[PDB]
Amino acid sequence: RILTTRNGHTTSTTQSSVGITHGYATAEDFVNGPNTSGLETRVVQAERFFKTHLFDWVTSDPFGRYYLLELPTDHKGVYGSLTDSYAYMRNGWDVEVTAVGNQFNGGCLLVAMVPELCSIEQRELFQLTLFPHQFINPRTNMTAHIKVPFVGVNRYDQYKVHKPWTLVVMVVAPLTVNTEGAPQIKVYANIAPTNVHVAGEFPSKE
Amino acid sequence: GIFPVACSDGYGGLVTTDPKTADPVYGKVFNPPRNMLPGRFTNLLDVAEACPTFLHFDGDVPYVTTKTDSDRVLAQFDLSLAAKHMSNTFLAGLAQYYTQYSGTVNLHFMFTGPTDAKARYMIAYAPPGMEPPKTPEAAAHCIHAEWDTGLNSKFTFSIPYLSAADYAYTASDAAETTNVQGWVCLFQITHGKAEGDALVVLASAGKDFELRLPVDARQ
Amino acid sequence: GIFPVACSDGYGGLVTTDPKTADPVYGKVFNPPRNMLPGRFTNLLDVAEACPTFLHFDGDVPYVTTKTDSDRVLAQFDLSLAAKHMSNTFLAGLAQYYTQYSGTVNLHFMFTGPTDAKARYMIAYAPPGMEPPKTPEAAAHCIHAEWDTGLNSKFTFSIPYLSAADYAYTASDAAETTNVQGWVCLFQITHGKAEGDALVVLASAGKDFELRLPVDARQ
Amino acid sequence: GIFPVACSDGYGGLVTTDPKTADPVYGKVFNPPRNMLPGRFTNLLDVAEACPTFL
Amino acid sequence: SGNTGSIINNYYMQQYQNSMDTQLGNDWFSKLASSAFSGLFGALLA
Amino acid sequence: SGNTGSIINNYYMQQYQNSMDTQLGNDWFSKLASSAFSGLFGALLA
Amino acid sequence: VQLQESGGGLVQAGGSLRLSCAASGRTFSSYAMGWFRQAPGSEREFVARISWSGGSTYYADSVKGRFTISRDNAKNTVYLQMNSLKPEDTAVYYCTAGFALPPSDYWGQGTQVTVSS
Amino acid sequence: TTSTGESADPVTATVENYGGETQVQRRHHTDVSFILDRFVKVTPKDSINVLDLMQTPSHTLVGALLRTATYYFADLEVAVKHKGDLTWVPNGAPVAALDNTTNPTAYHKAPLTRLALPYTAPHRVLATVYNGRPLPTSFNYGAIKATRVTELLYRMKRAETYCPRPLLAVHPSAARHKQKIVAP
Amino acid sequence: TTSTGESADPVTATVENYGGETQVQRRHHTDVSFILDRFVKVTPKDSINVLDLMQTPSHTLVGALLRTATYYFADLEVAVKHKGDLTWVPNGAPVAALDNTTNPTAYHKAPLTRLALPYTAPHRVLATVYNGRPLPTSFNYGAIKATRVTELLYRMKRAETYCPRPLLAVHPSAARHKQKIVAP
Repeated sequence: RILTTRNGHTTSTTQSSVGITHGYATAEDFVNGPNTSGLETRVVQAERFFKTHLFDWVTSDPFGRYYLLELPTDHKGVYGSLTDSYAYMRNGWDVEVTAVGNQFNGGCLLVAMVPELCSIEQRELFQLTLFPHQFINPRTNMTAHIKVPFVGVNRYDQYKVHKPWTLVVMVVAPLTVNTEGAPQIKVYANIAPTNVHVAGEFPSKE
Repeated sequence: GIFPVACSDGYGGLVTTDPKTADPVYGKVFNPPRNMLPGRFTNLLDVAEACPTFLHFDGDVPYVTTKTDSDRVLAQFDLSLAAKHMSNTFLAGLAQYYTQYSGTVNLHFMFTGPTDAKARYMIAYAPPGMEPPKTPEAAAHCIHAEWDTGLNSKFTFSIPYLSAADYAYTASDAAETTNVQGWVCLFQITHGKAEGDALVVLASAGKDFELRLPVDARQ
Repeated sequence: GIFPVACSDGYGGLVTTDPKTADPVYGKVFNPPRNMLPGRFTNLLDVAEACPTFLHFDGDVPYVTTKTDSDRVLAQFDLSLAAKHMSNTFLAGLAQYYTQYSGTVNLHFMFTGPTDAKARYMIAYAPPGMEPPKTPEAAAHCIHAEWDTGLNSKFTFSIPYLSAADYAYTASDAAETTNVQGWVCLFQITHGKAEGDALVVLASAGKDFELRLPVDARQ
Repeated sequence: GIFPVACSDGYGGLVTTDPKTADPVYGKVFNPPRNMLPGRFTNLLDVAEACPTFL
Repeated sequence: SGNTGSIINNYYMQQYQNSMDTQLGNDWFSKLASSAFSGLFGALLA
Repeated sequence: SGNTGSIINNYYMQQYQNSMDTQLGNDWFSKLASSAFSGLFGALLA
Repeated sequence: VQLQESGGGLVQAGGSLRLSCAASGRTFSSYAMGWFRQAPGSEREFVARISWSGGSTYYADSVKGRFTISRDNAKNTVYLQMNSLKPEDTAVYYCTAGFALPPSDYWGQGTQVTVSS
Repeated sequence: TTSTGESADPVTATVENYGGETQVQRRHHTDVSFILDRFVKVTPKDSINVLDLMQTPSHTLVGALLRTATYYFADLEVAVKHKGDLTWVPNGAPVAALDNTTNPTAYHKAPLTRLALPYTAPHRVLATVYNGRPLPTSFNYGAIKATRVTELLYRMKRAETYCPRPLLAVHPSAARHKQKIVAP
Repeated sequence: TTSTGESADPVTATVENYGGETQVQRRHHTDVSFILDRFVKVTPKDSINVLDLMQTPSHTLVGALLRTATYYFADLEVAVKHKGDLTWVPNGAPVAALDNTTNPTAYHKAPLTRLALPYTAPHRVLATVYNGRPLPTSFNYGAIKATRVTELLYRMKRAETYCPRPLLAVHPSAARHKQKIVAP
């Protein structure tokens, strides 16, 4: 089960993979709206991966351990500069999460892209599967991969005051080493924007 | 003259759910075009079929761990949408707003253990009228399925809708001592080296699951 | 019998804006023929597109005079129809009776100076989210235009409608510290011998300017 | 204007046997299929003709 | 033409509900606004 | 579409009774639930 | 971004006061600065203005020539020097920041000034 | 887009200049006949009230938008809350006529009474501003009388406007006009 | 029926596996537009009430089913019992507007007053949860004012929902949730 994902000039390869999960739609909605007067433009060079650490998943974590990551995040590449040079943006997210133990570890993780995530209740986590997701079961896959479009009450959003998507990673079953597995598993994420569009150049600082 | 008419008694009183429209006050507004936004759902069951959710077990965890002892009953609970186990699911989320349901309720099982551990499980349906089975050998006479761990980590089992009346109440009446819809029982046949390994379970509507008669129960 | 009917509750109360007609009392009158009188307008926006009006500046004059100093900012103001500068225009006259608008707002510039004086100007749009530019070099990165004096005395610049939501409020909410629609900035690049010479400015609706949801705000 | 009408006296009072229907409150329910159950009678005389009884 | 929501014909004749117009023998401003010049007056570059 | 019991046309124009939609340029979840796999993944016996 | 007035007090006619306003939270040298005054029972009226460069000013007619506005971008503050005070000038004096020809938004709490006669 | 400003010919530049694209407009809400058709309150007088559109306050939505046209035409709908019998009289009829039930008279029926009235003036089209402060007595739809009138409303029908005039907004003291907007 | 659970692809097994037969379904009662169209009570405030769908209690049938979708659209019908004259105002209009009879105003007619209101918000579709506890002031249908309002109801029309969210039931202490069911 080999899968190669290419965004821009960057790639990723996974020999143990369950496939891709397309959230809420297969393709972006209409980009050119009445609200921008057609002054929007697509930024090609901004679409590419970037890597970030999430947490360390250890046996002590019980069920319910969760990690919020809000998107977009602080980004020092081209995608970060755009947020400072343009007052209106939109984009979809192609998200990939990687937790590598060996196949003798046990427990399971649930990763999900949750739009508009504010203070989810503890009981509400049992229904968390409603959002796009994949399970990371060290018995099988080391990788979870999710693609979701841009959602919001506006056609273009201002990422300073609003973060539409929140990556959340929850522990459905606690880790077990069973003496043959990795003592702990570190969780990383490899994320790329998609279909970025911008409008409304700011002035500069000078 | 003019067209005569009869104003009838007992008609015209306002009804909160009535099927008729208000008189428009303020006209000629246009909406901002919303066409083809992502992630639309027109029916609250479709989101229940396409997005399974976790159950609830002792210790408040959505999974049950393998056990080594003479006791092979892994988990056992009523079949109802008012059960404590179902309480956190989305499926049992809609139920509280409807009185009656019919159709199949699917359960999803995913084995989380390491690649060197193997187990074999049994799910079974105990219809009402008799105490549910306490041993897999006793349950083997019911409707049941059996699966084990391997390359595929997930198993899906459809719990039939089997009842005298074509529909069944969602809520559980206080005067009901024993569940009317019977029980479902989950057993552990055996396990290779699986001690301390977790099995997460999920639940979602089936193909034929149908839910009717909306009601506001508070809750 | 006679055709029965049900008088419904919550219907029939008078509505000031309701869409229905009174019962005629007094009939058969003829109007004096008014056909093809001059100067008719059926829509209050068309008169806003075809008749630009003056803005308002310090000293209460509808023009801004060239300045010689290190300060090249000629005039700077919020983009809103509640602004003080726009307040005297006809365009901002209709706004107060509508909640929301969208589309382009055109600005007209006419250089009044003598034939021996020449200047060169820059208009620019500063979108919201960052402080507006204080220098033409800083503004040169925004959307902008640049023109100078000559045979033609007038320049016309279309300020785009650029926003997240398809419509924008006319009024300015008291809890809004910084303008939501951003600013427009007018600069003086340089001037030949133009000291003390006036530039009058005008404003009128664009092609796509649209205004909706009437409301009576007092005012 | 709007279509005028005359509310007539002596009409509209409720009648226990009246031939008209209530305004539906709560819609879109489906019955469990009952078709061809045994022993149906649509008229209370037919059961009087086909089932004599004692004096 | 104005704000009216009736999809059925008015119960009263057009002659009563309204005053009848007569003839003799957005009109101006829309015909004015439609003639607005959207072009560029000078040569375009790039 | 919703809960409405009138077999006769609404007295007021569609333009008043409701807000008029516009266009530009169960949908997702029913198209998702219709793709559910009902089959058996392995060989069947008996 | 918050402003704080100061330098208010009491005085008698012909006196003088120097009001002080400190700015916080963002660049002060990018903002125009101005003063408003609300005399009790009248609505609040405009006073004076200073551009970020300190170059350009504007004065209300009644205060024209009596008052002098000045800012210090180094000290992150702006000053209104009140001179030849007159019992009419009694009012609360609000310090205002802003972009527009009138400074408008970002108001301080204002200080009390009462000239007596 | 440069041109000669002194021409007064309308010149509308568009976003396509710097590379935008003009969008679609729906102007229904600014239509004259649409926006002016609705009720507006007028402070009545105890008994006799001459029907006049200039009595509407100038700051109201119907009052202001009316006064922006020199020459206006429309029918009239009134909504009155009164005691006794509301009697209406056509334009130019003597005041002594309001006491005759033969003239159109609406017997009291709670809560209020709505009428539809034709354009009764002799002039082909009325005017908001007249050059001759006062406006000629011939501008009116007639008068109404009742024992007492508690409320009075005007609703214009088939409105038509000519020769627009200034329309003013509120002049802010600060850089913007800040109002408290409805919020949850 | 075995498969890979990590796929998240929906897998629905059926009774035909062990020899059953799937029956026929009629889902009308769970239809979004059908189930959300009805009145739900909201505790009013004496004079000014901003029309907002989030004021409905979360446990009510209309309140709960609403909150399970991030992005919702619908018209609105209100049923109000009030004293005086009920005045309505469109979205984003100043609070000072509610005092003008020119704005839509329903004169008191017993027992109550029912209106139908369009979707007036600028945003293409509203939201139940917003990431920015508070929700932006621009989410509302406007406000209504009266001398006093005794009751207030909301009825959604043409409801449309997007991106579902958790829906929770009551968590029993015992093995079941036992309630007293209507019985003769």
